Amino acid sequence: GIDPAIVEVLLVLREAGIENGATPWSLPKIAKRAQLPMSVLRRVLTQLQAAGLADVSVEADGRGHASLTQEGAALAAQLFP
Repeated sequence: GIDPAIVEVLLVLREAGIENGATPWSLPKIAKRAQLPMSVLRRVLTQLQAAGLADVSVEADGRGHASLTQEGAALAAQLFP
């Protein structure tokens, strides 16, 4: 019964953050690795950002990057052991 798009984005963001101090991935890279159209990725990130699990950082042109918050990162490690 689980939304596979939310799960896939959580998995991709967890992978992105495994190397400490790594640059957060850009939105198109997240979309590519999650195999999601950009519109779906944006929806999922809005929901994860609302939930306090992801940071979504965009500039004036609407482009940018996203990553797990400290909350999301710690939870993702447990949810997907």
